Amino acid sequence: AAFKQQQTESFKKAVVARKAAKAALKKTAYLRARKYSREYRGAEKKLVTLRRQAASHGNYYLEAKPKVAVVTRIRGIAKVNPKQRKILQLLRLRQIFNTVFVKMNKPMENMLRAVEPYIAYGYPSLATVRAMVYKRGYLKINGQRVKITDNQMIKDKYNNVDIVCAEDMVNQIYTCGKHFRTVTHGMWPFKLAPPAGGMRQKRRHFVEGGDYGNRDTLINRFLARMI
Amino acid sequence: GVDLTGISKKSRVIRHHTYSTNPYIKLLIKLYKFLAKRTSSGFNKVVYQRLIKSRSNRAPISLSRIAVVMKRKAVFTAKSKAAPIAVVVGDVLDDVRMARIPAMRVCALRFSKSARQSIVAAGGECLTFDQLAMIAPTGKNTYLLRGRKSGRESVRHFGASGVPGSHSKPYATNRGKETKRGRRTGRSYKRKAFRHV
Amino acid sequence: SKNHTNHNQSSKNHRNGIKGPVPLHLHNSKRGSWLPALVNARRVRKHNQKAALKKRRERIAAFAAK
Amino acid sequence: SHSVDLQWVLVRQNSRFLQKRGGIRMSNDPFNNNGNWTKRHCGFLNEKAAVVKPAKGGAICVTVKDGSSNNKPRQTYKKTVHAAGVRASDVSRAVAAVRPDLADVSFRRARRMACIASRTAKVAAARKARSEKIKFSRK
Amino acid sequence: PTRFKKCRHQRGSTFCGYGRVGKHRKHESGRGNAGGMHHHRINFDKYHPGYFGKLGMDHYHRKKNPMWKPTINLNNLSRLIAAEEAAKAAKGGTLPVVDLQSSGYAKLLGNGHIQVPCIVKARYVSKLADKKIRKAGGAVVLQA
Amino acid sequence: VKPTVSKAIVKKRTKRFTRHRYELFPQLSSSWRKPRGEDSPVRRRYKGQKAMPNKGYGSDRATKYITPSGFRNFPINNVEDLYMLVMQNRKYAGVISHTVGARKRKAIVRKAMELDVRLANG
Amino acid sequence: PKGNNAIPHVHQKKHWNPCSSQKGNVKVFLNQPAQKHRRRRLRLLKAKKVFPRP
RNA sequence: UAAGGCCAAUUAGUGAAUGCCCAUUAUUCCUUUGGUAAGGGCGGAAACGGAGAAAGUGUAGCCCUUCCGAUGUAGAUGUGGCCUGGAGGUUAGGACGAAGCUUAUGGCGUGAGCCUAAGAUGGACCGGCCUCUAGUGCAGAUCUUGGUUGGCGUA
RNA sequence: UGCAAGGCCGGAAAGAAAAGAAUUAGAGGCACCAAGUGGGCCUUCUUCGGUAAGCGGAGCAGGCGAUGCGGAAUGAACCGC
RNA sequence: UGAAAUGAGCGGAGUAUUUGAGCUGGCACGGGCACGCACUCUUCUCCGUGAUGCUCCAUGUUGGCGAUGGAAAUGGGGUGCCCCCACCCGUCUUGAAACACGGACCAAGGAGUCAAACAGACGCGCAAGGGAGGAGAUAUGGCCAGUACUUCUCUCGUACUGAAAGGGAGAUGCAAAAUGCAUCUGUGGUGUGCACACGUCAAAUCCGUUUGAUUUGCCCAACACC
Ligand SMILES: [K+]
Ligand SMILES: [Mg+2]
Ligand SMILES: [Mg+2]
Ligand SMILES: [Mg+2]
Ligand SMILES: [Mg+2]
Ligand SMILES: [Mg+2]
Ligand SMILES: [Mg+2]
Ligand SMILES: [Mg+2]
Ligand SMILES: [Mg+2]
Ligand SMILES: [Mg+2]
Ligand SMILES: [Mg+2]
Ligand SMILES: [Mg+2]
Ligand SMILES: [Mg+2]
Ligand SMILES: [Mg+2]
Ligand SMILES: [Mg+2]
Ligand SMILES: [Mg+2]
Ligand SMILES: [Mg+2]
Ligand code: NA
Ligand code: NA
Repeated sequence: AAFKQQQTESFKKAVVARKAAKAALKKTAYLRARKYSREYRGAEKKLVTLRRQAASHGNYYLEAKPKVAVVTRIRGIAKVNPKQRKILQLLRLRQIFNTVFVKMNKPMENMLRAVEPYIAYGYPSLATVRAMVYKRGYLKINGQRVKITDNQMIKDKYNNVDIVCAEDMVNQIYTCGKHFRTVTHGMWPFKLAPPAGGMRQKRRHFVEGGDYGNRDTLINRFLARMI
Repeated sequence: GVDLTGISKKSRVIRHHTYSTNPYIKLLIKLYKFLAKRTSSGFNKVVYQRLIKSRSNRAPISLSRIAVVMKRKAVFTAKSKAAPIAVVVGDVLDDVRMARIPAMRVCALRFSKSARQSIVAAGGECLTFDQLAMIAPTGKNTYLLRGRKSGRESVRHFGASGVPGSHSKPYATNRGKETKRGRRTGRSYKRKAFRHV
Repeated sequence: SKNHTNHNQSSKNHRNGIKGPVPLHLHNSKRGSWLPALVNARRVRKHNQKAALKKRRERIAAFAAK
Repeated sequence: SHSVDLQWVLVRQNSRFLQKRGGIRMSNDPFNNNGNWTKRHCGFLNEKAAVVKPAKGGAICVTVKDGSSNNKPRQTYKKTVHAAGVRASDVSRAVAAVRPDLADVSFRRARRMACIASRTAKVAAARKARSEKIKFSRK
Repeated sequence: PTRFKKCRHQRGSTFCGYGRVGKHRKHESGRGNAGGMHHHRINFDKYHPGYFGKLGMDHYHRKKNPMWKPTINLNNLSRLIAAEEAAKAAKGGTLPVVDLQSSGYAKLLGNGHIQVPCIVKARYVSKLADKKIRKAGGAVVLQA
Repeated sequence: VKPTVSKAIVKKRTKRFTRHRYELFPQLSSSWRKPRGEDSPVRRRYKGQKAMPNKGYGSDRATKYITPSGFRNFPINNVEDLYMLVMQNRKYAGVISHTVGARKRKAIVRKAMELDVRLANG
Repeated sequence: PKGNNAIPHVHQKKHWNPCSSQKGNVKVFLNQPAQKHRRRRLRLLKAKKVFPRP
C-alpha cells in the first residue's frame, strides 16, 4: 500500500503546482496584452500627426511599404504546370481556400508573381489577424493538427519567453517581428470556407473585374466573408 | 481535394512483429518490449528492435572477433573497473584459428557446443537474456556486437558481371564454361576491371 | 511504323526525381593520374602509417603509466 | 521448469477447453469463474487458483488449488464446503486469501449463485403445483 | 501445397495476371537457349560474359584419382589433434604426430600463425609452411 | 432477464448488394459479384446504376452483431453448454442448434428456465 | 522477361514421360521396403539350411 | 414599354461589405476503414447501482483518447478473409427424425457467406474447432452431354 | 626558411550580422526480387511536308486512354471540380 | 436533464478595482505642437470543488396508445402507384449504345498442373563443418510399405590461381636476406560511423529525474580511400 500512498502524495503536489502555474500565466498574458494595445494606439496616433504636419505646409508623407501579405488559393487541383505546382507546394497551399501569411520581401514577391492566376492576396489588418488566430488557428503538435484552446499549449509548443500567448502570436504576425517565421511555421495552414455572397469571376484579374491577383487592403473585406 | 503528389513514396517498410514460430523467442520479445517501453535506456530499444529481425539479418559472430574487440576496449580502461559484458543478438561460433583467450562474460541467443566449452574452460561465463535482464536491467556496462554479412556467397553474386568495373560472380555450375569471348583480350573483348565512379 | 517522340519522358524521369551527384569526397580514386606524383604520394602515405602505429603504442604506454 | 507463461503460449490457439463458435471465444474450463478465454481466468493452468460453485441445499463451495500439489491431480484441488448462510463478502475474502486478482468476480459469482438458488426454489414450487394432471407413465 | 498457390487468388480474374493486350501465348521467344547471338544477345553478354568460344589444350581421358590433392593450412592444424595432447604439447618437449594422408589431406600450406606445435607427416609442403613450422618448433616429415 | 442497454442501432444500409442483371437470367444467383468488364456501367459508377459494397458501409463497432432483442447469439447443443452463459447472461442469448432433437430440447428449455438464461429460439 | 539466372541444361528432350502415345522410360523405387524384407528373409532361411556352416 | 444586343446595379442621390438558385468541391458534425500513426491505463484502492479490465501484428478488434488519408484499367501484395471433396486430432448431434430438397422464414455480416424457423418434405447418417492434403468455386469458349422451348395447331 | 602533396599540434567561429537579404504537409543514403507495357490519341503555344484534309512528321506542357460527378439541349478530349 | 455542470454564465465574500475619453507637468515631430516616447464622464471586482472513478451502461415534465388480445407498437418481407433518375452484356481497340464479333432456356461437366536443375525472400536444425544415398542390423517373427539404430564411404564447404608444366595467402619490431632474424592477449592504416563509459549545455519537473544537443575514449555492422 506504500506504493499507492507515495503515488497519491506526489499527485497532490502536482495538482497544486498546476494551479499555481495557471495563475501565473494569466497575469503574464494580461500584462502583455495591455502593452501591445497601448503600442498599437500610439503608433496610429503618431502617424496621424505626421500626416497632418506634412499637409499643413503642403508636402507629402510616404507610407512605409507593407511587410506582411495574406495569400489564399482560389483554384482547384487540375491541369497545373510543374513549376506552379512546385511553388504552391512550397507555399503550403495544396487545397482550395487554404490561406497563409508570408513576408513581403523580394524573394517572396518574385515567387508570388509566378502563380498569380491561382491566388488572391493582399495586406491584412489587425482585426483580420486576430480573427484568423482566435477562430481558425491550429498548431502542429507531435505531427497532429490541434485546435488552440489555452495559452499553456502555445507556451509548450514554442518554448520561448517571447511567445507565451495568443496575443504574442498576433503581435509577431502583425508587426513582422523577429519570430515571424517561428510563429508561422509552427501553425497548420488556415483552412477557410467559401466567401458568403460569392465571387465575381475566377478567371480574370481583380483589375479587369475578376478575382485573382493583388487587391491590396481590400483583401480584408474578402476574408471577412470567409472566416 | 488535396494535392498530395507522390506522398506514398515517403512511407517506409519496417517490421512490427516477428515471423518466427519459436515460443521462447516470443517470451523474450514480450520481456524486452516491456523494458524498452518502460525504461529510458537506448540499449533496451536497440535489443528489442534486433529481436524482431529475420534470421538472415542476425548474422553469427566469432569468438576470436569478440576477444579482439574486447582487448582493444580494455587497453584504455582504468583497470579498477570490471570489463563489460559482451552482448550479441544472434549465434556465437567457435574459432579453431585462436587457441588462447581471456575470461569473458558473453550473453547470446545461442552458443555452439564447442564455443560454450571454450568460454567456460577459459574461466568465462555464458549467459541468457533472461539472466542479463536481472543483472543489468538498463544495459549498463555492456558491449553490443554484430556479426559479419559481407563475405556471403549470395552477396558476392549480386549484380551483373558483364558491365565495366564489376567483380561479381556469375551463376554457373560448370566453372570452366564461361571463360572466353568477353573475358579475354585475345577474344573479341574483355570486360574492363575498373571504372571511375 | 517507326514512331519517335519524347512526350512522356520528362514526366517519367521526375517520378523518382533526378538524383543529385555523389559528393566530391567519396569515390575519390587516383587511378589514371599523372604517374610521378602518384608514386611520390604513395611513399608519403607509407611513412604516415608507420607514424600512426608508433603514436598508438606511445599512447598505450602513457595510459598504463597513469 | 515449464512456466505458466510458456504454457499459455502453447495452448492459446488450440485447446479442448476453448469453445470458438460463431466468432465468439468462450471457455469450458470448470475452474473458470468468468467463461472468458484469457490467461488470468484459466484455472487449469495457473499455479494457484480458486473457483466458486454451488452445493446441495442452497450452499456455496469454494475450491482452491494452492500450488503445492501441482503434480498430483487427485490432490491438486481442495474444498471449503460451507453452510447456506455464507456472505458474499466472506466468499470473496476466502478467494482473495489465495489470489487477490479474483476477488471482484468471486464476489459477483457468489451473489449470482444465491439468486439462482432462490429462483430454482420458486420455479420448482410452481411446476409441482401445475403437475396436478393425470399421467400415463412414471419412472 | 495447392491451397497456397497464386491460381487460388486469381479465380475470378479472367486473365490471371498475363494482361489483355499481350497475352499468355505458347513460345514467344523461341525454345530454350535459342537466340543467344541474335535477339537475346544483350542478356547473354551482360549476365554471362565468356560463354561462347574455345580456350586451351585438351586432355582426352581425365582421371581424378591421380590428381587428388587436398590442402590444409598451418592455422587449422588443431582440427587434427585431440584435446588431451594439445595442452600437453610444448616447444622443446614431446609433440603429437599428425598423419595427413589418413585424415584426408595431401599438402600443408602456410597461412596464418600456428597455435599448437607438432610433427606433421605430409606428401607435399610449401616452402613458407616448412620455414614457419620449423621456427615454431615442430617439423615436417615427407611420406608416401 | 433483461439485456444490458446500449446506444441506438443505426444500420447505414438495409438493402442487399445484388449481382448486376441477375433478374433477367434465372440461372444467376443474387449473391454479390464484382463486375470486371471493360465497358461495365456498374464498374464505371454511372449515376443511375447499382452500388458496389466498400469499407464506408461498415457498422458502428459499439453495436455490431447485436440482435433486435439486445443480445448476442451463441450456439448451444446440449444442457451442459448452458453453464458457460450463467455469468454473462446479460450479454449472450443461446441458440439451440437445428439438428438437436425434441427429446433433448425439452431438457435444454427446462434447465434454461431454471438458470435464467435467455434462449433466442426456445 | 529473363533476368539473371543460370543457363539451364535439364536434358529432358527424349520421350521419357509415359502418356497416350508413348510407353515412356522411367524407373521408380516403390518396391524398396518389400525387397529389403525379402532379402533379409532369404538370408535367414539360407542360414538355417546350411547350419552349422558359416 | 423583350424573354434581343452593349454597358451597369442589388431593393436604390436614404444616409453605409453578401438579390436569388443548383455539385461526389469548401467549412463543419456523425459513423467506417487503413496508417512511416501519436498519447494514456493494465501490482484488481477499500467497502459491497451493475458489469468488464487479455503486456496485446491480425478476432466478436485488451480498454480509452487523438490526428491524417480514402476513386482507378493492365499489374503487385495482404487478410485469427468466405466456400468444396478427403486425412490426423478434439468436441458434439441423430428414428422425440441425418444428408438432400422447397421459401412474401426472419436474424447476423461492407462482402464472399453463416445461422434460426416452417415443410400439411425425406427416411440414415452427420455438424463446430486446430492442423494436413487436392481432380477445390463458372454466364458466355460458332464450348461438351442430357432435357426443354417461341415460331405453331403454322408451312 | 619558396612551391606541390599527405599528415600531426594549436586558434577562430555575427555557425553566418546590416543592406527587401528565402521558403518548405523539408528524415539523407544503399540494396535485393519481380509484373504489366514497348499499336496510342486529343488540345495549347512553336512549327516542317502538302492546293487542302476529322491528312502525314516533330518540339514543350496538360489531358483522355485508366473516370465518374456538376455545366455548355446533345458530344472520350471544352468549362468547373 | 446533472452518475465528478470549471462557468464574465454555478456558487461565496464588497462596493471598490482599473479600461478608455476630456484636462493635466524631459526627449522626440514640423517651420508651434494636431497632442508620440518615459515617469469630469465612462465600466463591476476577488476567491472555489482531482480521478482511492482504468473502461462501459444505467437520472427529467405533460398528454395519446397499450389492462393479455384474433391487441398495440417498431423493424423486416411482398405487390401496385406517384415525382425524379437511368443507352446492351462479354470482347479486340486511340475510340462501342453501335449499321463491329459471340449471345433461345435450364441442369451437370469445363482451363497455371506434376517432375527435374538454379536463384532470391521467409520458417526450422546444426555450424568450420553440414548432410546423405544405397545398403545392413534387430525390436521384428492386420499391427509393420511405419517408427527406433548404424559404420566407413560419398558429396557440398573450410583457398585460390595458371593454356599448361606448376605454385599457393597473419601481425608487430629490427633489417634489407633473389627461403634474413626476434616475439605471439591479437583490430595493417586513415576518414565517416550503434550501444556503453567519462564530462558539459539547454529545456521542462514533487524537483528525482526525464527529453534533446554536444566533447573525449573505444568504436560493433557497414561504406569510402590506401
Ligand atoms: K446488411
Ligand atoms: Mg459565378
Ligand atoms: Mg482556362
Ligand atoms: Mg484488376
Ligand atoms: Mg509478352
Ligand atoms: Mg502488340
Ligand atoms: Mg585453337
Ligand atoms: Mg524488365
Ligand atoms: Mg491413341
Ligand atoms: Mg482508427
Ligand atoms: Mg482503391
Ligand atoms: Mg478442375
Ligand atoms: Mg452451370
Ligand atoms: Mg488499351
Ligand atoms: Mg474530367
Ligand atoms: Mg462494349
Ligand atoms: Mg571458394
Ligand atoms: Na570470406
Ligand atoms: Na477428389
